[PDB]
Amino acid sequence: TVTNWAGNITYTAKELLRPHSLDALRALVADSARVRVLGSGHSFNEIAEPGDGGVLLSLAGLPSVVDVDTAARTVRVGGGVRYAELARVVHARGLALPNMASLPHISVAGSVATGTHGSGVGNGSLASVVREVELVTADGSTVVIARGDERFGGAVTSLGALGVVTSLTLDLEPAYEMEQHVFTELPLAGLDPATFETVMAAAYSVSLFTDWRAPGFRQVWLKRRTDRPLDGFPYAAPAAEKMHPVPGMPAVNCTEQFGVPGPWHERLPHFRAEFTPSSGAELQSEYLMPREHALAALHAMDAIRETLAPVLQTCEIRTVAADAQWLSPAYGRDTVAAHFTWVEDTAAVLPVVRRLEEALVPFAARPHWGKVFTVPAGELRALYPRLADFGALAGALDPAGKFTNAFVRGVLAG
Ligand SMILES: *Cc1cc2c(cc1C)nc1c(=O)[nH]c(=O)nc-1n2C[C@H](O)[C@H](O)[C@H](O)COP(=O)(O)OP(=O)(O)OC[C@H]1O[C@@H](n2cnc3c(N)ncnc32)[C@H](O)[C@@H]1O
Ligand SMILES: OC[C@@H](O)[C@H](O)[C@@H](O)CO
Ligand SMILES: [Cl-]
Repeated sequence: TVTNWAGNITYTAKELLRPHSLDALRALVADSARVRVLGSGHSFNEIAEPGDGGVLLSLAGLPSVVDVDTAARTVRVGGGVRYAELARVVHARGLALPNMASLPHISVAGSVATGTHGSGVGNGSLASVVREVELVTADGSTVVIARGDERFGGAVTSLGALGVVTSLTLDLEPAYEMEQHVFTELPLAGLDPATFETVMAAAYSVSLFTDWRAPGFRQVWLKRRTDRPLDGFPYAAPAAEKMHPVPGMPAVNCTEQFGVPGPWHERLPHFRAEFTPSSGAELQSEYLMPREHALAALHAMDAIRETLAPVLQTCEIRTVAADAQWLSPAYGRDTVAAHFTWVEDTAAVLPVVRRLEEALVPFAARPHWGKVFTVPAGELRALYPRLADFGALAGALDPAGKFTNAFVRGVLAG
């Protein structure tokens, strides 16, 4: 029996395949009628489900390649490699990524497939650093698509619906140091658009957290580059203690605070690489909207906070720079993201998700493809200007829909 990380999704397991060579992988794909790839299982819905008849394919049995070209400042990484390993290797060569997700133990291919991002107003999504993807397509042939190709905008954030991504090449920068400064009790009252932008721009990456109980925000996390200036932060009080994003959880699990300098890859995530949970008692949703709607969205959430709070562990507010990828929730517009880590109870949570989606409809809110959402397919298709172009690319590379399951079919058709 195969489950996702949160344990709310159990897959229909005809067979799980774990090839040990590319030769074996190509033959298995060509010989199978329906395939979905399983990454690290950090999605919260049926996106990785093959359905009956279909095969679930993992890259865990392949050599986990991490090939840093220091001259070119690039790294070539296998489809199943996770960020924690990637980051350690690139750091040891004196290089770095521009951003990371909250927890590093997640597959690179699976991360970019759904629109994974961190925070920072000038920082693009995790997909934005990819310069090339290598795909094993439905007939077992390899197709390489790189920045500049007409098809590239559909090739990185692809919901795994084009084929098996066996390697990706990423752009790198020189290694840098960071400090993390946490603050408590930022009011929502009197926050204007200018002060909101000032707060979110106050360091390289900034997150707000709240429990939607007492008015305002519980915490502000500033992740600052030591090679950039830090101005006084008058808007909230400095934390007296080490904090966890989720009130009442162990702060030992989190990356170092109190402004202590350390390497990028030990400061961008919220959770220490030593923290290796094999499952989590949580559900997640996130909605990504035009940045200009930030204050209006925050006030809509505040007005229904009594509905949100009872089923909420924590809510995180972030920013993302406009993305070139057609299916990125951050496609074509500078973005504000509102993330919800819920309690595990699906029956209690879904009615609240529906209400939240009702409150965010005037703000063109796109849900994160890897998280829980109930936005109807027709509505969903309308939120993505280039969704049609992705549909044509899938039909071209996979005309029999080998890599389409119920989730992808519903999205495209559906
Ligand atoms: C669990 C979790 C999730 C998470 C997070 C922290 C935790 C503990 N922090 C996030 C953050 O800070 N920002 C963000 O935007 N998202 C964050 N998430 C979500 C997570 O990154 C995503 O849901 C991500 O897609 C999970 O990837 P993973 O690889 O674990 O998931 P999967 O269900 O098995 O696969 C997801 C999709 O990708 C396709 N896939 C995977 N590998 C391939 C390859 N090699 N080739 C083609 N497609 C691939 C799957 O088929 C599926 O569609
Ligand atoms: O996108 C997921 C979020 O970043 C969570 O990890 C919160 O930080 C805490 O639940
Ligand atoms: Cl307030």
